[PDB]
Amino acid sequence: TGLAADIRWTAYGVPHIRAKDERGLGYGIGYAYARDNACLLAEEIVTARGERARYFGSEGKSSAELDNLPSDIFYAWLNQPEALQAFWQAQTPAVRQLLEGYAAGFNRFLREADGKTTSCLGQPWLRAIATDDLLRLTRRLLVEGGVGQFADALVAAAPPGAEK
Amino acid sequence: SNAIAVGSERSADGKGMLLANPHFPWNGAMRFYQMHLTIPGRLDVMGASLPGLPVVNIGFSRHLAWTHTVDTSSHFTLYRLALDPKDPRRYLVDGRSLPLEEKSVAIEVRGADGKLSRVEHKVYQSIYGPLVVWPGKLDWNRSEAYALRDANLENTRVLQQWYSINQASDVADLRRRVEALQGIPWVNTLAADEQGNALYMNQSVVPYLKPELIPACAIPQLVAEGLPALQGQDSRCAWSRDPAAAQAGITPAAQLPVLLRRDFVQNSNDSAWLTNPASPLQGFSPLVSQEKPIGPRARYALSRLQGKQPLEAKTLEEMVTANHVFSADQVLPDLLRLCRDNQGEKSLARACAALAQWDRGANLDSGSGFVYFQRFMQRFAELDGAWKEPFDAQRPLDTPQGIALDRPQVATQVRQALADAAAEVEKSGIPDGARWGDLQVSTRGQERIAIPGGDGHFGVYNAIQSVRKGDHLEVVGGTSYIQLVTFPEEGPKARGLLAFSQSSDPRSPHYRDQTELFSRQQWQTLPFSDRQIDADPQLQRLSIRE
Ligand SMILES: *C(=O)CCCCCCCCCCC
Repeated sequence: TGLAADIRWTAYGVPHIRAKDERGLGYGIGYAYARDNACLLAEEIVTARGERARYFGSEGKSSAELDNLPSDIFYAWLNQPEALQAFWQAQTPAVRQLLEGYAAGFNRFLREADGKTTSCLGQPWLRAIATDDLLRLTRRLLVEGGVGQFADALVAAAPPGAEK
Repeated sequence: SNAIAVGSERSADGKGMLLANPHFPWNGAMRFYQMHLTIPGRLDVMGASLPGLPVVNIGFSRHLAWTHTVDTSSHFTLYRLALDPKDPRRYLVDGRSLPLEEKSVAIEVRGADGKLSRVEHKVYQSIYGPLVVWPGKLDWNRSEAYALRDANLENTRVLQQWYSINQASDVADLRRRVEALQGIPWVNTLAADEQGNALYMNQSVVPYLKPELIPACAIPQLVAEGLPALQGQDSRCAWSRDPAAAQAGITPAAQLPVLLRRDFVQNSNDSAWLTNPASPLQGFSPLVSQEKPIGPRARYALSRLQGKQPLEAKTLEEMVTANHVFSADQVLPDLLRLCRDNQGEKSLARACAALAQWDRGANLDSGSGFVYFQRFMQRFAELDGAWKEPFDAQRPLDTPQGIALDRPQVATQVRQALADAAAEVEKSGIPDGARWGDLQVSTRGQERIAIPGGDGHFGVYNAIQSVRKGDHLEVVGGTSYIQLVTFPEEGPKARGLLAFSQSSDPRSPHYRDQTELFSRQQWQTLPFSDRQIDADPQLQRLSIRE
């Protein structure tokens, strides 16, 4: 609460968000983004939470084309509660507020969604999001130029047995 | 990705100008999204962003436009461990045996029966970070293993960094804000302002090693292969600490390439080296920037940018919309000579006719010559010493060039390559008189939309990556958010499109509306001012609170 935004859309569904503060600004963004892309974000959050196998089984892949289980292992490792906590604690008040508004705005659209622009309505994985979920997505993007390109390699790393 | 910033000395209006042409996935966690953000009085910025981020990643404001391209700098180092001879779960630092740490994660797995099973997996970690295995290259045996230290794992500044960029006024202010925070993970930054400054920054998070440490700390055979690999059995090979760096172990901003000019700067995913050939960037850490031959996209851009003629907005737009396959400029003249030299060759007839009739483009109406050329180039790439003029460091913009047809061995192998390419193309099921746009599409529901452009590796500035799916090539990545910004008196003028449209959901009115426009290459106004926004006959408004 203390969340308010003015949204204007121009041609092609481009939102112009006006607010008095970062919380309000994030509120507008999350709402507008959800209108166009609720299902995409929900799916990528599942990925970044390491929950693909839970909802979809081991036979599928993420949108990055990694197998569900290896992907889950990587993201469970990457997005451990202590890593998320330390990351959050290093955030400025303004960024915390952007994130808090975004989650609230996204979740507002979810409460109201009737399927007009949302194809995954009723799916168990389409759920309210938290700021931690946005941290999960951020850290996923952060490692794209580093350990992210070695996700399969990390999962494959095991010590030798008794071999010659 | 491509980026071009033009300054007062080269722009037609004497002001700044920026072309932003990022190449990114058409789906998933890196699908660009347009938005305009305003906190009246202190924030007013428009562009596009990645999913989940409440900041603008590439955009513009009243006096500034900026963009990014993936850099060639390293953002991690591998460490080769020397294993304890008595225990492959221990590793040596300065001859001392250290234990690996074992961290278990537990994952729930939905089975065939629909019920959940718990799977436990052990992640081994060293002081450097987690162990990684590439079977056949980076093994974990009884002698060695490899750990990976990612510099961006400690970069907690990334979101603040873009929020700060969003607040930047001009090029000098942008440079201060980026250099101060060093929050950018793995991209170059290019920008132009109203004053006509053109800025390039290779300013990101990069592992720091003092110059004198590299020779001894590198793994020679791996660095030779472009992997940032260090000796993990020597504590002196830990990333260097410098108090000026915003993060311990990363490179200080003063040691990273920056070029501030009033003519132009460009980047198409090569190193900082030839951002502007008039002022080469050199003498940086191998982990930062090296003098490697540029790719055909940068070579194409420089061939249009070099010189004394003023650059118009139209010029920069057409560099994208021309869909010129610049790799043809180096190869096709001699290939056609080869064709004319082999007119008796039945197996060459269709290929040679198609190549001779080809407009050297990746336009919708471009002939099947493009497809023949693509398959030839994939085989040409694997031939040894086939260039008439191989890469020349003294002539880095004009080499390599031509086919060494005067060498019989080369002539034989090039003709064979064309024969094999021809067979592969004809073995396909591409109907008679099919154009490139008949093949490369983006599926939308049950429908398809023809997509112009082609692979960046063939020097098409409008880079489009596609994969074979049934009877077509399905677009997966490439040209995405397009932004061309100028600064006339009334306020910034932004022109572009989001190629794949705002929404990934088939139910949305904005699922394919801009994709129809991208197909026809009809860029549109990106409205930024209240006057521009109010003038839009489609304008809709909602105020929300809780
Ligand atoms: C061309 O190389 C594409 C460049 C993509 C720019 C994305 C901006 C980086 C944002 C990272 C967020 C953590």
